[PDB]
Amino acid sequence: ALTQPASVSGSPGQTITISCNGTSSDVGGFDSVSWYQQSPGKAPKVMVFDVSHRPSGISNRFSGSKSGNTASLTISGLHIEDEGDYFCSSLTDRSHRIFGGGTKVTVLGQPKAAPSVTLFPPSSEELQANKATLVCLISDFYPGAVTVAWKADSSPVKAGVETTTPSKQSNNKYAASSYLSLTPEQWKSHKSYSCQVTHEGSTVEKTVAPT
Amino acid sequence: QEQLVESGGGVVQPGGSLRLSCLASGFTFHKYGMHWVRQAPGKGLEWVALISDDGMRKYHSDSMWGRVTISRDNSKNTLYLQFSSLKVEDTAMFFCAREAGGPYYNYHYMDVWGKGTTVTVSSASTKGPSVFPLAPSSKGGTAALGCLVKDYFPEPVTVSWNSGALTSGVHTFPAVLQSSGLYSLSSVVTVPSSSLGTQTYICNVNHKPSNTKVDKRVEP
Ligand SMILES: *[C@@H]1O[C@H](CO)[C@@H](O)[C@H](O)[C@H]1NC(C)=O
Repeated sequence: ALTQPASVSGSPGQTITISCNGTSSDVGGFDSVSWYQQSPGKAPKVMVFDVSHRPSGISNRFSGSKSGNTASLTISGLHIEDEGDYFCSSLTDRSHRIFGGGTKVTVLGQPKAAPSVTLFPPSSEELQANKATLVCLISDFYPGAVTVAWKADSSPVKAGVETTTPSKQSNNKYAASSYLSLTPEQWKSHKSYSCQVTHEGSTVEKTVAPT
Repeated sequence: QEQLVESGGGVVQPGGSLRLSCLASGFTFHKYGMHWVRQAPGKGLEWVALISDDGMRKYHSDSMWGRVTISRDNSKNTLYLQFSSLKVEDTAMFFCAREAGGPYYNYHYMDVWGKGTTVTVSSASTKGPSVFPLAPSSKGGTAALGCLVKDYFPEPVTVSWNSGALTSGVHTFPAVLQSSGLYSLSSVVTVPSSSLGTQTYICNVNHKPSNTKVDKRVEP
C-alpha cells in the first residue's frame, strides 16, 4: 500500500497538497501515477494520470507531481465540492496496480474542535460470558478525521482493532468509535490499556485497568 | 455513454464461492482491459485483478492468494470475478473499472467505474444481540455510561434510552463488522455524576430482524 496522510484539511480558496510515498518498484520505477476522487457514497473518479495529466473536463486546479519515489496531488483554491477521499495509484514491477491507503480531504467550514475521549473496560457480564472488549468512544471533533492507536501497557497493538468512519453528529461535529477485542486472559495479563486518538496534531489519551 | 454496472453481490457463506458480473455498455468492450477493485467497509481502494481486451491475459493481486479468478465474455459485453474459500474478511464493495486505452495500448489508469456491488460474507442467519452494560467508572463531575450491543446480524439495531424519555447527551455510534461476521455497536449517554444512584438509566435495544427487544439497567 502506497502511503498517504490519513487526513489533509484546507479552508476554501487555499492551496493544499496530498503526498503519496512509495518505493522504486512503483511510484519511482514508472511515470504511471493516477489519483482518484471518491465522494461520499459514489464511485471513484479519475482526477490525474501519468503523474501530471488531467482527463478531459477536470478542473485545472487539480495538478500532479513526482519527486523520487513520492508523488503529490495539489489542489489550488479548494472548493466545498472537493471534500471526499483521494487515492493515489501506481503501476508496479510485477505489472500489477497498487493503491495508497487514502486521504480524507476536508474543506474547513468551522473552527477546530478537539475530540472528547471516553474508554470503557470489559463489563463484568461480558467477561463471565468469556469474552472481553475495550470500547473507546470519540465525539465533538472537527475536522472529522482521527487516527486511533491502541497500546497494551506501553507496547503497540494492531490485532483485534476495529474503528468506524467518523459521522456527523447533530451539532455538526464528528464522532467515531474504536473497539479492541481481547480474550479474558489477555486483559487480565496486562497492567493497563491506553487508547490514543490523534486529531489535527494533538493527542488525547485515556487508560483503563483490569481490577 | 460509457457505463458499467456490477451485479451478483449479496450475503454469502464463508468457504463458499461466488460470481460477480460487470455489464458494460456505451463503448466497444472487446478493446479495453478491465479491472476489479475492492473496498472493505470504511477502508481504502484495493486492486484485485486486471484482464486484457481479449481475455487471454490475466493479472491478480498477490494478496488474494490465488482465491480470485477474473474472466470475461466479449460476446455478452460482460466481465466476471469468481471466488472460492470466501472469508469474512472478504466482505467489501466490488467495483468494476475500465483500463483507459487507445491506438489498443493500455494507458495505465481506470477511467470508467461502476457503482459497485456489495458482498457481505457471514455464516449467520438472524442473530439477536447481547447487551452488556458499560457502567460509569469511578470519577465526580460528568458521568459517561452506556450499552454495548454486540454479536448481531443483520443490521440494523435501534437504541433508545429510558424509553425515549432521555435524549440529551446521547451518542449512539455506527456498527462495526467484527472478525466473527457479527456486528457490534455502542450507545453512551452523558449525565451528571450527582444523578447516579437516584436516576435510573436503562437502554432499550430493538433488533427488528431477529425480533429481539431488550432493556438493560446500567448501574455503578
Ligand atoms: C518518502 O518520505 C520519507 C520521509 O518523510 C522518506 O523516508 C522516503 O525516502 C521518501 N521517498 C522519496 C525517495 O521521496
